[PDB]
Amino acid sequence: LIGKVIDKACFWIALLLFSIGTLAIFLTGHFNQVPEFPFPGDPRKYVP
Amino acid sequence: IPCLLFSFLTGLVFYLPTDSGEKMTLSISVLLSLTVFLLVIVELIPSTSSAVPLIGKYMLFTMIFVISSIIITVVVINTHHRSPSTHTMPQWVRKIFIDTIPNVMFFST
Amino acid sequence: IPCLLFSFLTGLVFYLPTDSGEKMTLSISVLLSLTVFLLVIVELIPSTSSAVPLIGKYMLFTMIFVISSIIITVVVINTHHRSPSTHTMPQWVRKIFIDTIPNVMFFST
Amino acid sequence: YPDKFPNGTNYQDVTFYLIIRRKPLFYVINFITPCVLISFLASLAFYLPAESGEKMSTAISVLLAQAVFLLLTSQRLPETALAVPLIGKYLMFIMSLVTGVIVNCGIVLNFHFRTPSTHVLSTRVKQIFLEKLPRILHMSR
Amino acid sequence: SQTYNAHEVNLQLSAEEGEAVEWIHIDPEDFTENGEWTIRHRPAKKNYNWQLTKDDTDFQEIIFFLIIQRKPLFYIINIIAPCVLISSLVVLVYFLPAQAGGQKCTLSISVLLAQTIFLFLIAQKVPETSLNVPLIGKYLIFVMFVSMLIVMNCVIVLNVSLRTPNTHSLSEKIKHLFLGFLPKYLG
Amino acid sequence: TIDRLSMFIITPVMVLGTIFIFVMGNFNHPPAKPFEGDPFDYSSDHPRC
Amino acid sequence: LQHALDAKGEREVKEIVINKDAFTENGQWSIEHKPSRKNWRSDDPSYEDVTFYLIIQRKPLFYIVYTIIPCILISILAILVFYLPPDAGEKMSLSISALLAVTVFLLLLADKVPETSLSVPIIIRYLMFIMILVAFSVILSVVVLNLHHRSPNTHTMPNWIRQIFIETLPPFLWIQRPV
Amino acid sequence: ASEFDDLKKDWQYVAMVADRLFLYVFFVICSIGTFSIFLDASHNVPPDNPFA
Ligand SMILES: *[C@@H]1O[C@H](CO)[C@@H](O[C@@H]2O[C@H](CO)[C@@H](O[C@@H]3O[C@H](CO[C@H]4O[C@H](CO[C@H]5O[C@H](CO)[C@@H](O)[C@H](O)[C@@H]5O)[C@@H](O)[C@H](O)[C@@H]4O)[C@@H](O)[C@H](O)[C@H]3NC(C)=O)[C@H](O)[C@H]2NC(C)=O)[C@H](O)[C@H]1NC(C)=O
Ligand SMILES: *[C@@H]1O[C@H](CO)[C@@H](O[C@@H]2O[C@H](CO)[C@@H](O[C@@H]3O[C@H](CO)[C@@H](O)[C@H](O)[C@@H]3O)[C@H](O)[C@H]2NC(C)=O)[C@H](O)[C@H]1NC(C)=O
Ligand SMILES: *[C@@H]1O[C@H](CO)[C@@H](O[C@@H]2O[C@H](CO)[C@@H](O[C@@H]3O[C@H](CO)[C@@H](O)[C@H](O)[C@@H]3O)[C@H](O)[C@H]2NC(C)=O)[C@H](O)[C@H]1NC(C)=O
Ligand SMILES: *[C@@H]1O[C@H](CO)[C@@H](O)[C@H](O)[C@H]1NC(C)=O
Repeated sequence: LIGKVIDKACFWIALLLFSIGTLAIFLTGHFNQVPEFPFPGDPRKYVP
Repeated sequence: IPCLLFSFLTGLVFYLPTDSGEKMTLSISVLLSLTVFLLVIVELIPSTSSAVPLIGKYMLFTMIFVISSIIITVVVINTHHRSPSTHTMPQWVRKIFIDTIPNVMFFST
Repeated sequence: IPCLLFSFLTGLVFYLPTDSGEKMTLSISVLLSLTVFLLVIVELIPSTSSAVPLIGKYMLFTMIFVISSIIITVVVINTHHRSPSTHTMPQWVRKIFIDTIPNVMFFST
Repeated sequence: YPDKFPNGTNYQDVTFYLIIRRKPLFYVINFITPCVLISFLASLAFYLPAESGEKMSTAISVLLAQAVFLLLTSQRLPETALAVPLIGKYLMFIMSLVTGVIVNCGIVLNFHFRTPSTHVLSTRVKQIFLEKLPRILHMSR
Repeated sequence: SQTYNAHEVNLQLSAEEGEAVEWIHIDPEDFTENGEWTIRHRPAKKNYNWQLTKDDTDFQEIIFFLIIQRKPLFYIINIIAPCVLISSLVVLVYFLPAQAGGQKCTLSISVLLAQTIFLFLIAQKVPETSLNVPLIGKYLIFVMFVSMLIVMNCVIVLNVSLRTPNTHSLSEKIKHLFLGFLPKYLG
Repeated sequence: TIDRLSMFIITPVMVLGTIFIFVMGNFNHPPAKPFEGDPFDYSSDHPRC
Repeated sequence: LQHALDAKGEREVKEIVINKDAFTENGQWSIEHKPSRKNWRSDDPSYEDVTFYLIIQRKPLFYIVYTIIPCILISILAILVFYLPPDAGEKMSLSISALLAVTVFLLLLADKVPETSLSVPIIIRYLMFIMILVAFSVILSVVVLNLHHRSPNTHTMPNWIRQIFIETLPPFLWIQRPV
Repeated sequence: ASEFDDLKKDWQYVAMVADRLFLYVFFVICSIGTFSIFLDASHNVPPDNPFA
């Protein structure tokens, strides 16, 4: 019974750890988007 | 053909009794074989991102099939080694999985 | 980093009790992972014979570390399933491993 | 070349020879030592008690490691057929001895799990495997 | 120019109808997209290296830029999704029995082995520079460290669950620490 | 008993076969003379004429 | 176009010429025939070529040592798995590890087999044969374990199973249990 | 308990008999298939007339 209480608690810690790590890493990837302007400080778009 | 074979084996785990301690061995080794065959797929198939091929949809169906089998196998093992002292079996599980199903099935012993 | 990980795992096996039947599973699976990592080492490291690199000295230290753990695990398992019907505990073993180290051991319970 | 004639262009040539020996160290470090030390373990499989459930797992995993070394070796030599490389000869010899260890462990298991309800203990098999062999092999009591 | 300097030739961009063409021209009708890369921006400008004079040939230069985004679909299907789904299996070890036959170590160490095969698969694809660590390799290191922590947790729970009075003494401090209020505060 | 016997039979064959196979390869040296039927050494340190 | 004449020219040479002073044997290929014949085209009166042919036999020692011996050893294991007792618990381990090994051999051969779709090479047919055999060994081992772990609380023995496996088969298979 | 034991042993005996049967069947099938493939491969030689 002592080991079953440890597992339930350690379950609830491991689930959070894995989920949060996965989501943080891959949402950083998802949010890495191209800038809006070709040259940052320039207000031109350089398109025909 | 290897993917077909792996899916057919992926279903077999549910005929293996829990008394033997080998359900996880079977499931996870099927997954290991599929992971090693993924190196062969990645070597033979063209690597493009224009669209998902049909062969790739099939490989990912097989993957999700194996992983779902593993999860439900862990739930079966947990339901099998359930201590009577604590868990007092409820009436709805007792009625469903003891009175109706055993009788509805016929091709069985 | 993978070699560091495998060395730490190679050390973990000695806290696993023999009552469970998984010491050899654990040890040999660590060895299998290291052998499959050898494929990455051979793909990445330069295959020259001018000298042994430092990274290669480390890979080979890890290999002999794992293999020594496996051998000593087999000797521990053999010492555990030892039948009194055939083997009588000698006086030196009963003196050193029952009346000396237990007491010397501080970090314990 | 005296079989040819001095009025052709196949009668003369100047040849330069390089006799070079390979320095074996990369292979000695990354192939031979690992394979030999992993292979020895399949014989340690004969010391594990039968009441452990890992006799077969040990030898079969050693055979999987050997199959990975076989995959690694298959990629370094040409596919010529004048001889079998010393490394391939060792590989086939060691993989066939590990297969023999697996079969022998399966036979030890088969004999270990026999019961009065399925098999008979012959007086012959009790003559060979219970008094004479143990004394010859010098086994505990 | 490989031969002439700014005192000899004057490099400029083209001007159609009075307005300069400060971009790479791409035929909208006939252009076939790459397969892995999408073109976001295509500007062009005349640059000068001010460390040099107008007597050098490398003082003036026309630059065309191509800012391209990647299509991460082959990687999501063949690597990302299989590896995430396979690494999510290490949380199923907490519902397996802590006795001979549960196979808690089997499952966790086999997931580690699968991650070790995904290391070779990624090893064959990542750039070989050394200025930053890629996101895929960072995630692999993360999951392999989480798998190692869960292997150690499985080993410790098996050690605790298989203890006997002949080996260890169970103390009231422990029982009161794990069987008084924690199960209440937990499950 | 069958297991002790299988040990005392398999282990020697494995060790001796490994030693033999690799010592045989360790003793494979070039013939020390470039051409079999020729005493000359074709060395820069000892020209013939 | 005609054929070339021999050294002392009187007669034509209708084969590829090989000079022993300068010829390196391949090591993987034996030259069985090497003829030479002029070819025409009935639809094209202006066509004429001189073709040289090389009938060559392959020497398969490399593929024998790297594919066939491992597969024979795997098939030995796949037959061994039925000699194991169910009480050991190493049965699924044996079967499914054999499957993993055949997958490794498939990987080994993935880079050496022609990528044409007019036929399947005999070596790939042999590998698929061995793979399906190992799969069926796995299936029947699962069936055997299922039968072995049955009990009266869960199953009642029918009559056809009892007849076939307690009266008809044992006398043939020489496995009659003690009375 | 003795009665339950006997009825479980009948099931175990059925399993052992099915196992021996499968053993023989698999040996025969493996041998036959391997030999037929190897003979098919051994009888593939080029002819004597190059027909050219
Ligand atoms: C993709 O990569 C490209 C690079 O390959 C990025 O392009 C860069 O973008 C930056 C930001 O848009 C540019 O910075 C801007 O540069 C211009 C020009 O700077 C040059 O001239 C300066 C002035 O020269 C005078 O003064 C000097 C010192 O007194 C004298 O020595 C000289 O004779 C003149 O009298 C000089 O100081 C400077 O070092 C350069 O030579 C500036 O006017 C802007 O203020 C800069 N900032 C901004 C916000 O525009 C950068 O020039 C540009 N490089 C190239 C090669 O075009 C591009 O942005 C990237 N796109 C992305 C990441 O999306
Ligand atoms: C390295 O290779 C060269 C050839 O590329 C070897 O030299 C040649 O070796 C052959 C075989 O030993 C010699 O042929 C022999 O000639 C004698 C005399 O006619 C004959 O009696 C033998 O039966 C045989 O045919 C050949 O003469 C010799 N020389 C040349 C120029 O080809 C050389 O030996 C090799 N070296 C090593 C260390 O292996
Ligand atoms: C190797 O390949 C070559 C070319 O594909 C084969 O040569 C061709 O063989 C066919 C069949 O023998 C010839 O057709 C026959 O030609 C004779 C000519 O007199 C005619 O009488 C027959 O009725 C028939 O048409 C063909 O001419 C010949 N040549 C070419 C260029 O196609 C060759 O046979 C192959 N060898 C082997 C061993 O398969
Ligand atoms: C070369 O010499 C041979 C031998 O004397 C002779 O038969 C042949 O005709 C000569 N070739 C030429 C082109 O003179």
